Amino acid sequence: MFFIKDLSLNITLHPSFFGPRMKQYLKTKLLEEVEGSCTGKFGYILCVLDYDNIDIQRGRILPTDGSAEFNVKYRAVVFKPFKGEVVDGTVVSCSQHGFEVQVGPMKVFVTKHLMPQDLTFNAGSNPPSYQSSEDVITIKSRIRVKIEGCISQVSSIHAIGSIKEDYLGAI
Amino acid sequence: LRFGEMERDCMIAHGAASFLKERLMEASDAFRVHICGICGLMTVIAKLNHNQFECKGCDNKIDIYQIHIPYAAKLLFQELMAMNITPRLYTDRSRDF
Amino acid sequence: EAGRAALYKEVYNVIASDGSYVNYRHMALLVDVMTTQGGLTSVTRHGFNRSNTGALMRCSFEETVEILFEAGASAELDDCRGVSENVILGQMAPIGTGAFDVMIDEESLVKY
Amino acid sequence: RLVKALEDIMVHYDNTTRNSLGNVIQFIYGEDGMDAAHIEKQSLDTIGGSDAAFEKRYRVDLLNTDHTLDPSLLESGSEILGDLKLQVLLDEEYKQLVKDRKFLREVFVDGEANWPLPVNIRRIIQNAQQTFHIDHTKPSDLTIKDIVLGVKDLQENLLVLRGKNEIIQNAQRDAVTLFCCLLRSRLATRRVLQEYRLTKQAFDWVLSNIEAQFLRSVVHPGEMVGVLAAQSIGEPATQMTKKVTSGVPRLKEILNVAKNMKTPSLTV
Amino acid sequence: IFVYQNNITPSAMKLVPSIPPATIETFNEAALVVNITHHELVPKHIRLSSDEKRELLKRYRLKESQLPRIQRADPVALYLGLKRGEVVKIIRKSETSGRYASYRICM
Amino acid sequence: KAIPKDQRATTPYMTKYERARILGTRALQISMNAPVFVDLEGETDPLRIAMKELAEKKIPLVIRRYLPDGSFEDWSVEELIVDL
Amino acid sequence: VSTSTFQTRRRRLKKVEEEENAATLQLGQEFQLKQINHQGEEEELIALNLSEARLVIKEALVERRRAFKRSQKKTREKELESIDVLLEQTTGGNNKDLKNTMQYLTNFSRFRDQETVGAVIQLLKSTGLHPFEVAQLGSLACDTADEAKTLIPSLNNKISDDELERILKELSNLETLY
Amino acid sequence: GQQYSSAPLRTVKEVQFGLFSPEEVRAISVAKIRFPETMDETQTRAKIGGLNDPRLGSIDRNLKCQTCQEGMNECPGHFGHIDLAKPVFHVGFIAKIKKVCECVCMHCGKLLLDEHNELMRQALAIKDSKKRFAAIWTLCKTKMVCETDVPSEDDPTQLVSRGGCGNTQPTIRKDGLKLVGSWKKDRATGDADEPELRVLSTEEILNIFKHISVKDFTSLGFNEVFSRPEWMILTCLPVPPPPVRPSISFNESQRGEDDLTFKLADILKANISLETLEHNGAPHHAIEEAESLLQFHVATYMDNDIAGQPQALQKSGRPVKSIRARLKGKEGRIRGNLMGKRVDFSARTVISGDPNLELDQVGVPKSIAKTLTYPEVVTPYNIDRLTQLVRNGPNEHPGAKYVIRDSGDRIDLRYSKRAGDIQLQYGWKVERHIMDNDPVLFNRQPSLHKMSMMAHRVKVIPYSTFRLNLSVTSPYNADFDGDEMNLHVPQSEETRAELSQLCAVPLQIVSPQSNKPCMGIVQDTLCGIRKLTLRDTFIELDQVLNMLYWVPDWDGV
DNA sequence: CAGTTGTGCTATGA
DNA sequence: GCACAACTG
Ligand SMILES: [Mg+2]
Ligand SMILES: [Zn+2]
Ligand SMILES: [Zn+2]
Ligand SMILES: [Zn+2]
Repeated sequence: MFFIKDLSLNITLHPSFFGPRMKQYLKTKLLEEVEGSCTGKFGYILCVLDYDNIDIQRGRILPTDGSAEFNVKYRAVVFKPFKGEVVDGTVVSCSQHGFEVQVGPMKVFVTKHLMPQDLTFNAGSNPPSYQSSEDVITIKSRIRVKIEGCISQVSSIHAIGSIKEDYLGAI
Repeated sequence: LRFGEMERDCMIAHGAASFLKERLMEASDAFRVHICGICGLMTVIAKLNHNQFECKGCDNKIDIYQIHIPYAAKLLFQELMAMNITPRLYTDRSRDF
Repeated sequence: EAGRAALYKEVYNVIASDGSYVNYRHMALLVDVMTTQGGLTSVTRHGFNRSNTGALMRCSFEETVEILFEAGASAELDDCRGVSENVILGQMAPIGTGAFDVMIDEESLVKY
Repeated sequence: RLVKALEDIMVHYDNTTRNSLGNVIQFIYGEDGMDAAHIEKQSLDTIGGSDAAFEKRYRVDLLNTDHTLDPSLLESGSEILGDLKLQVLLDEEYKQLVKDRKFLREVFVDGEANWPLPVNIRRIIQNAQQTFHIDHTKPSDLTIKDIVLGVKDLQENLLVLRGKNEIIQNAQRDAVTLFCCLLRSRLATRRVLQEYRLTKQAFDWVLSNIEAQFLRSVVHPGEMVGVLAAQSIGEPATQMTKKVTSGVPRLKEILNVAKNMKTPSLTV
Repeated sequence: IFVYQNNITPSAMKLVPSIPPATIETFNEAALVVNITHHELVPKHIRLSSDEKRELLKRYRLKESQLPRIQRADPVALYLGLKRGEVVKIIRKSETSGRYASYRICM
Repeated sequence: KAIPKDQRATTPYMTKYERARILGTRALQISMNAPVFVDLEGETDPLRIAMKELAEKKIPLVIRRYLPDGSFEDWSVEELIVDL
Repeated sequence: VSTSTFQTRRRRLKKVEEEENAATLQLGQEFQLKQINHQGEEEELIALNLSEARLVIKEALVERRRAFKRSQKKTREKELESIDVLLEQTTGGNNKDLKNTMQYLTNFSRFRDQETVGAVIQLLKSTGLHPFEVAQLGSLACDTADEAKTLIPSLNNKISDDELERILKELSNLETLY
Repeated sequence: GQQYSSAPLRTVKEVQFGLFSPEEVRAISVAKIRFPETMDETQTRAKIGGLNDPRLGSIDRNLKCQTCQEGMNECPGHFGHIDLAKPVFHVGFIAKIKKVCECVCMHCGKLLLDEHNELMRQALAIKDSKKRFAAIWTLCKTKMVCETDVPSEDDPTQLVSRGGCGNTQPTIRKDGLKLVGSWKKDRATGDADEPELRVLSTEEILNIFKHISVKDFTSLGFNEVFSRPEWMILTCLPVPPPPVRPSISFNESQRGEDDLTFKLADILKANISLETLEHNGAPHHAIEEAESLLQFHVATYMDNDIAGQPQALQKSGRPVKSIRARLKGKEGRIRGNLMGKRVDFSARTVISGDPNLELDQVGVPKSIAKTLTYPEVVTPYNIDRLTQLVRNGPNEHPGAKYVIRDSGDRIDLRYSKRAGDIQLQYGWKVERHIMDNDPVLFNRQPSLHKMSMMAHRVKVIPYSTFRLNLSVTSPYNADFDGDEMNLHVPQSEETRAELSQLCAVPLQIVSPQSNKPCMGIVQDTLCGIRKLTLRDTFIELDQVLNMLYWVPDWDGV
């Protein structure tokens, strides 16, 4: 998991910017668009690596308007979750239906039913928790989750997780 | 006024590629469509506002491009589809030469 | 080759008859085009319009619908190299002004 | 039909004439690579006349006292008589002009001299004269080497094709074959000195202009010769008004590659 | 090369491709009376070698498709016993250039 | 496939079509409030500025000359001969 | 316009099959083992353990902050506040994702020092496992070969029990303190 | 104009032609297209969710599209479908369908001839998709029996068993829209003498085509992804949205449906008869009767001008306009709407020759200059001029008609309450009047050569005629006996340049047609030039001075 | 192999 | 209003 990928974006510049701070503006636009971006193809496009060596290439003049299109070849850190992947995250939200574990830029949700029977919901607690004979899972809690599946929603990826199997759960 | 075939030829003869385009597009027909990248047809349901893209039947909500063709061409294409002919429009190549 | 030579002589003569002068090259180019294919090709739908050029281009002269029907059944692929295609497509054709591409170089842009 | 048959035909950046399939139609446009707008009917001098008057107009024998160039013609004249080394150059000059003559007579069998070619050499010379106020009385300051070799050099710079390889290089040689005959015909030693009465500068200037004028005369890649040629044949057909079928019906006959034609005939 | 007076039976004519790699040519005596290659209109055709052809296509960035053609059965193609794929160089005298080189590929 | 500089074999001179496209492009750009690499010595017409830019060879553009096979030779306006 | 890759495949009309993604190491087409870099060269996948990932991002932003100042010429809780500052100087701010990532990475990283991380990287990139498996052994803290082999299920027959357990023992020793 | 769309803007690089697989037709379909009734929710105006908008495109101009929201100028229209009650041939392919049957076994779907026949393997070699199919046909059409055992490539004594099926092959003849076979049979080696005669059903030919091997049909002209033979037979009919067949809506309470909308309602009608007919008590003859009719309506909708004469006519005698007809050249999509268009920023009037104009200029009547517009971007170099032109307005000559903001929204100076109090911002466009010295395309039809369309300098003049220099008469073929000429105004700085740099009158002077100049001194000037230049002709001081002054470049000497 | 029927076009703008 | 083109006899 957590990958480095060799991507490329196609930015179109308006003639007004055909000055010297051209490469500068293009590089910035790249970060504007691509950094913090989230696709399903590659997942979360987190940090654009090697700013100094971003390959601008030559920009082709688009015919009837005056603009120029560039293929900006780059390299960056991505995070694309997978089904069956084991993650170690921190509880954020927790309800009568289950808790939502924060794993990097993405949240994994554990269903009351994807946890062992021994773990029961406790409404009568500040903050709300899940209690067992031994373990107590509330907000700040750190958990080992098995990603059961992912849902590629727009500007994010969500997932459902299990803590029911072995070596999984509270850590 | 008609910028007919004969007048088209004259521009071709002049090598006035862009004047010719402007004459056929911007000064007439010019229209914008959304085509799918898988099936080369205008099947795309561009809800450009909610920024939703879709081409159901292709399940493609990703591989979509916008194109500027004369409305007459767009028509011709829909007319060919009505005749069971697929005028698959693609934005890249696979040939060389 | 002799057929080409004779074809020119015969073409030239129709123009020369009416006491007109046409530059060699033009007539040569026509004659050449009929000739190139291997034998004598007509300037009719049975002639040029039958070659392996882009379906869209060919449909623009005489067998329009028939040409387009064949295209589908034989899964023809138009190169989009022809003038006509670009004209149909509302694209800048690779003609004179469109025979090359133009690019900004950020190297020369910084030099000036 | 003419326009539709040729629409996609244009000159490419390799000086080739191709279509939408990139199939070669003419290897070099018009067989010469020249733009039709830059051509004028010029006289290929070398072609006609007696072998005697060709000799009178061209031959320079610095070894014969009656067939040398008079010191009246160039400063070098008096010191030029008997110079064996230079005679080798003039022998080449002559041998080439004779070669040229036989070649032209193979090309144009009828002996027609007037043909449309680039660069009006007559006009260049004319301007050189009014430009430099050429004194027809005073001798030239040109060397045989100046004239002989200067024309030899100019020839190498009449660039149509460019590639560095036998194939392309030979294509270039071929393309410029006729224009050179014209150039060699007009810029021969005797003509330059006795007729034109050119000075070193005036001559260098003539050569330099021929170069630019020629280079300027070549076709532009992108030139849409398809439509051009079609309109060039079509437009005069519009203007149209033994008894062998001619005019529009024969042209119809021709284009249609008609089998059962009106006036079949043999010229035995 | 078999020079035949009037005709060759279709029985015998089917035995022409029988012995490869060796090739057999049939020529009707009547055609050969006059050498067509000697005509005002008939230019020099030159058979290019495997190496020569390879160069022509290299130098012009060609596919064999792009080359102008000569049919196998073309009078001059027959005289030179040209095979499919073989290329010829044609030298014509130009009223434009003096000398012009065309190229034809066999069909 | 991109023919390297040392191998380029197209004219070293700028075509009529090239010039027309360069002048056209720069004028369109100049008019689109783009930066001008010349002293407008009272110039106001984007074409007249584009012309001045070409005359002083301060146009930052490259002509991508395509060959029938697909390959290309890139040439700078700076380097092209404008004898036209 | 969205982002594109090195991979070129021309899937003409042939929409689907779009294969399931599981650690049966059947990752994406995009996340194949055998891949291409911007320079056309073939190059094996790059997967990172949290800390390998932490130092990469940190370093990237550090050299970026240098370039942003160049052109302008004319302890975990203590590392958390430090990064939160670096982000404010190099990131678009609106990138709440990298902010959350950096926090997560700071808090869940097993090895603080580059030297330490390099040793881990060497120790693991010798087993000849898949970049993903190698990442998980560096990311997930395991004590049994069974702990490991259950959580990184792909491992199964690929490595020996005792071999894996030796590696775990070594990773436990390299485990940077707090 | 049209709204911003995120979607990456590209150009069509390739056009991959093919045929619709019903599966696709259904998949791309936003509706099906169940009832011939156009609209009127039973007499109640609004489209029926059943034909022409059961999601589809949209009528009303008001009221957005049901699937996408966009509306009229934006919504391209969305395809529907009708599931046909029985398979039908596509008119355009009837003969290919026949030629394909004539090349394959009409029982097992195996190519009649194969790798074993020397002439067949010779034809099978043909690289060209089309010629290869043609060569195959000429060979397989003769073959009348599906062979099971063929004489081996080494020896004809010990024959080899190739593909199965021994069935005899029919002799196919087209009885217009119907393909009828004539199997010779066998009967004591004699017969026929009296053959077996039956119509080949669409469905049987369909099953035969579905059994043709990928390799077998790929040897034929066909493609396994884009054009399988079975797709020449129509099972699922795509419904083209309203933009293809619009409803010309006069007033509020009145219809006006397209021809295609009627022919579709007929296909619809014919289909429901066939559907209920077969589902219920099938009187079998009435089944082949309603079928043949649907075959007719699907045929006529595509092509109407067929061999077997009955033209499908609308009750008015008027034959119903086929989609095929819509495309057929000089007028009709290709030739009429695409190789040529009627264009905006164009003008036409009577011409008259002026000796006071310059060769490259053109006299443009004020009213024309007042209509025609150049879209000019607000730049520091022009800002002030453009403001005065805006101030001047649409009625004064040097003026303007519209101010276009960055917002893309047009300010009509003609009416706008802020037409006076308006301040231009860099980047806006002022659509100004055509002014003196603008490059314009001027042309005289026919337009046989390049020179019949040339670029000229504007000169805004009074009176209603286009004025031109007499020496530019010949290139155009103009006479002032009542000729009219057309004018085109470029809208881009790029476009103007193309005209001024490539097609200007001074450039066109020496023509490549005959390597000579195509313009010279004419008429009065020619007649008079001889007259002035005789040796006998002398001029006294007084007139010499006017004659000099008149030459605009004269050195004052 | 030859005979008849079969097919698709017929200037540009007002 | 004609000029091949292709199927059938
Ligand atoms: Mg008139
Ligand atoms: Zn699709
Ligand atoms: Zn819609
Ligand atoms: Zn069978």
